[PDB]
Amino acid sequence: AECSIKVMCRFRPLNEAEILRGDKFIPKFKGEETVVIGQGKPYVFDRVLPPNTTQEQVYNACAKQIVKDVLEGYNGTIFAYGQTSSGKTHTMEGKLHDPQLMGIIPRIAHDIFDHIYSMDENLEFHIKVSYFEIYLDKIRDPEEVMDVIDEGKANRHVAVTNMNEHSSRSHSIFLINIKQENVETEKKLSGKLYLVDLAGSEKKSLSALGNVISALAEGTKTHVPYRDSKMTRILQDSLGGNCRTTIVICCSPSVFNEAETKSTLMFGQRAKTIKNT
Amino acid sequence: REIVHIQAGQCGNQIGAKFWEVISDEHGIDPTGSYHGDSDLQLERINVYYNEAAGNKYVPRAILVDLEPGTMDSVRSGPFGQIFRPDNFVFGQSGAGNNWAKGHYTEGAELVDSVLDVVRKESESCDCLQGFQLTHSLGGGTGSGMGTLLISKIREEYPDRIMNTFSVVPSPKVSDTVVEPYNATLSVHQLVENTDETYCIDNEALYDICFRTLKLTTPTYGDLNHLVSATMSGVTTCLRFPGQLNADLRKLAVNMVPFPRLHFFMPGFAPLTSRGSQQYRALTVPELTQQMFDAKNMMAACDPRHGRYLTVAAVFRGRMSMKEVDEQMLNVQNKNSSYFVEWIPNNVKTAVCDIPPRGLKMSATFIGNSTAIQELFKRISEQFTAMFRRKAFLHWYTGEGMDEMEFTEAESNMNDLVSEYQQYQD
Amino acid sequence: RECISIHVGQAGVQIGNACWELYCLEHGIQPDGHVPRAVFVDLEPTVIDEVRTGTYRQLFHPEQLITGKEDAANNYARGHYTIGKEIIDLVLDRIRKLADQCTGLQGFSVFHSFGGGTGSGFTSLLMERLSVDYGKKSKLEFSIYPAPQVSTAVVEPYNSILTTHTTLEHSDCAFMVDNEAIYDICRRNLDIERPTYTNLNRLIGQIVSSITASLRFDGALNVDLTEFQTNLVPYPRGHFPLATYAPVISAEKAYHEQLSVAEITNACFEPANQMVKCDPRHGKYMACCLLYRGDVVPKDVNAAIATIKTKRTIQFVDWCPTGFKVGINYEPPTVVPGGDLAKVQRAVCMLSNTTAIAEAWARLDHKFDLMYAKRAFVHWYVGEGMEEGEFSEAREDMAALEKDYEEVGV
Ligand SMILES: Nc1nc2c(ncn2[C@@H]2O[C@H](COP(=O)(O)CP(=O)(O)OP(=O)(O)O)[C@@H](O)[C@H]2O)c(=O)[nH]1
Ligand SMILES: Nc1nc2c(ncn2[C@@H]2O[C@H](COP(=O)(O)OP(=O)(O)OP(=O)(O)O)[C@@H](O)[C@H]2O)c(=O)[nH]1
Ligand SMILES: [Mg+2]
Ligand SMILES: [Mg+2]
Repeated sequence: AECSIKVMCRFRPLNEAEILRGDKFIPKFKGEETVVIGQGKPYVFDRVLPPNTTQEQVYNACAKQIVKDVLEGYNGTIFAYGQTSSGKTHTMEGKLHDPQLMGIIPRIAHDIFDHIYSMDENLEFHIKVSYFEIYLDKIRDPEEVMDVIDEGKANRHVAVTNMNEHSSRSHSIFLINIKQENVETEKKLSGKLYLVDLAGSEKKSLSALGNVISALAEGTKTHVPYRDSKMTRILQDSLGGNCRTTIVICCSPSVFNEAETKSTLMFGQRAKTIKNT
Repeated sequence: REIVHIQAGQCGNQIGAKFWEVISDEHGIDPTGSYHGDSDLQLERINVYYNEAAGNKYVPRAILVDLEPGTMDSVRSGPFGQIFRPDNFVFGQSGAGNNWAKGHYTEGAELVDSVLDVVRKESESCDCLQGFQLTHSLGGGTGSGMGTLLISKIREEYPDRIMNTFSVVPSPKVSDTVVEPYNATLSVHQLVENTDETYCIDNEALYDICFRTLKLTTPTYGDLNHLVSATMSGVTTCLRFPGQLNADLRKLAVNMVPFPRLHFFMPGFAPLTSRGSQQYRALTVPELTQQMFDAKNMMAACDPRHGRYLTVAAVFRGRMSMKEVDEQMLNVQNKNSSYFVEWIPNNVKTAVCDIPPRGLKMSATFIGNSTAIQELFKRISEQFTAMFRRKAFLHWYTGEGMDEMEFTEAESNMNDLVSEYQQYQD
Repeated sequence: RECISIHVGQAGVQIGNACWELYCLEHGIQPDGHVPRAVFVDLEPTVIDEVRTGTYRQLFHPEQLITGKEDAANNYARGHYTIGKEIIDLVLDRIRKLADQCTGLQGFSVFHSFGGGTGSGFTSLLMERLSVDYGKKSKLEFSIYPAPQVSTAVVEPYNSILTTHTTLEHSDCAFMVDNEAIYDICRRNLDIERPTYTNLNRLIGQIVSSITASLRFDGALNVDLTEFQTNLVPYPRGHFPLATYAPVISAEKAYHEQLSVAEITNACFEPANQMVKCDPRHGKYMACCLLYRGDVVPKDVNAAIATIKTKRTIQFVDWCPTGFKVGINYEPPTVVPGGDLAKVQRAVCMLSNTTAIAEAWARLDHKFDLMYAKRAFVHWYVGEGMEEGEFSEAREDMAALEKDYEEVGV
């Protein structure tokens, strides 16, 4: 079909300190797709979600259609890229009180099944999940799904970057493998649904992080067991070289971070086209 | 400064005898004697390989791991064999079966603790430890197994000190063993994930380089070994000497490994002329680079001319002009821009010691990282599958407490290792 | 009045032993006479030991000879931070103990070799700790910058983009001599395909002697260290001038030695004699600090320079008029009793920000990139003492040295 990688942009609200230290909401939204940072270049995305858009809202905007294609027999990825404490875990799984990539994980679980339940007796559905964490370091392995997500979250590393709640230390990846088979006709269908929550994008753990990004920039081994097989790898279909992919770059409105935010707004912008190989 | 060699298996062991045969003379250490050193410089840095106890007895700080007594009992019953403190001998009188699960899981695993014991007695010798030198062959029951274990343990005990590995990867044309790819694929696996500098020397690549680059008609093993040991001396020990521009393991690694795989090199010695006649002395320098950089003369099996280079390290050791050295390297980098990967104005880490190989005027060890070594692990990896598919001599492994998933593991791993290396050839 | 000098790094020490030799040689003070007025720093004992074993053995106080038996490491970080740190205090102590004993001094001297471990790193913080302890003086550092194509260390640039950025704000005026563009000097202006690193050192070891040594030494037109940075940097970027020497004639081959000023000064702007690539056309754009030494008549200069100011093909300076700081010393230059340096009775160690390097700088910068191209030889410094920072951030450094030497002219 030759479809491009969609990219939505979610800005979180000014946190304690920023709104304490004063700080001002630096971004300016125009139309439902462009954001501007001062007198600079107006970045246009498939969608831009200001702090205010609700999590349910953030869903319909990103994840919703992905869930529809994975069931039509397509593969779908969704990953939140961003500078720690910009909103990734908040949008990918998190609590309720902000914009899009809202509760991507839980919201997807319901949608997926609500769709299956409504289909005829034949065509049995076979969904099996995989919940895995942190590729840079040592990789560590509807209700039924939520019980697992709960189990998985528990085990995941906890990180912190800016007046946020539990701050990641790994690239947690949650895979949903939806299989389908029409019992009558016998014609099957399947599709993998990667829901990745990327680690901080910010610039000895920082030399380690620059070494990891550099190595991944030039491509990494193709192993399947050990070291090779990790970060910048899981949310791979969430950035480039991919399927029906959708990336949600998270950004801090505070000027205190103006820079990184500009670095992020650039990733999404570039990824937009995603000239996969 | 300090260093702790590891003689895994018979081969790795047999070679130990040659690596130490040499090195010692390159440090004036007689059997049990002390430092007879023709000079005074072959002593200020010895520590790297010995320990102070008596005052005339500087004992090599290596480990001798093997599940076949007879072997170490041939190395310990011959020439320099009586210099290693017995504590060094971590034997495994078990059946050193030619399986990649005997000298690593069943027989060697026992003798290990009695080795680590010493590898610690030597490490905690004195001053500051740098790393350990490891000699062995990836084509035998202990060695690729027991020696590959010795490191997996070493690298857990001091993930700080370095680990150079001198492996005698299974020569192509003819294999001096049968399961070879089994014992090999299994050891390379362990290597790509513990040691951080490996110098792979082929056996038949040696014969050639030893029967045509040394009109030598009867190249006994002792020889091959001897030639190899000649290179591993230029590498380590050497750089632990002064120099206008000296480097050290770290320098060779931080300047040779662009991507974490670990990557394997291919060592090449400089003056490699037949005895009498040839003693042409054409060693001004262009003659050494002439040498080192030709196809033949690469202890590896593959030929550089068959694939770019990522890094190169001419570790010279003999008084020369930082100009005629730094210069030559260049033309070399331009006459062959073709194969030398995108960074021309570079890819040639020049190193320069001062004192040369005892009896020679000028030499230069070559450590090449030519993505070319892809075409070797390929080889190995092939041989595996072609025989794994039928589980050929697999019962000798499993029957020794192994796993059908263990072999799978290694191949893949080492097989992926081939993949990656190509990621740069392009 | 008087100065001190701090020879840092094996090289800065070899050059030191040299510049220090020429000295007594033209002051009638044999092996054992008075007392020097400098210090020697290195994290590799064996080299300072050469000053403790070889010639000029007892002309020093084992107190002005600092060593760190430990490890040198051809990496700035390890030298500046980690290791080099431990010694600094002690180092300083002498340049505070030797700085006291005197009578109203004028400045420090740093003899260092840009692309080394003990030379780049260490000094970085030595000059660093000086700019604060004696901001009220001259800090003329005599450097031997990276040979344009004939570098040695694999990392060199990492170590030199880092010694420039850290020293820049402390004083620059760091002469910078690169054999690569100079070494050719040893093959084009001295003839020898046998140049040991011990030579390129004798050379910078010369150009540097012209900076501190003799300058901090009385003369007909003294030039303090401060003087440099003032008359030499148009802008805060720790601007990097280039070092050049004039009578680089061979003490064996040719012999026209008696080459009156009018000649030795013209021999500075020809690009094939500037210890930094070599190809900036005639001379080509700058502030230049023409330090002369030996028998020189101020008119000879205030004429030889006039002739130049009107060669145009040497296209100079911008907004400010006149960029020629004429520094005249008395005592002629010296030469290793028997190295390969001619031994004239007058020389010109001219060092500017533009000139041929100028090009030299760029031709040496480009080099760097090629290798760094993806961190390059970074793994050689990290394990020694350095990050992707120091490299990339010392590259950006010189970048504004390519713009600087461009703006102040053209
Ligand atoms: N260049 C050399 N290769 C050798 C030598 N001895 C053996 N080998 C090679 O090494 C492999 C066989 O190995 P070994 O003698 O080292 C086996 P090892 O004694 O480590 O273990 P065991 O299975 O317990 O006997 C094979 O490729 C032989 O062909 C040697 O002296 N020199
Ligand atoms: N003109 C000239 N240049 C030289 C000579 N020796 C070395 N060089 C230059 O200096 C560079 C070599 O520097 P190294 O000796 O590797 O490094 P260093 O400056 O000593 O500093 P370290 O890295 O701390 O050793 C080469 O690029 C040469 O261009 C010489 O005898 N004459
Ligand atoms: Mg054996
Ligand atoms: Mg040096």
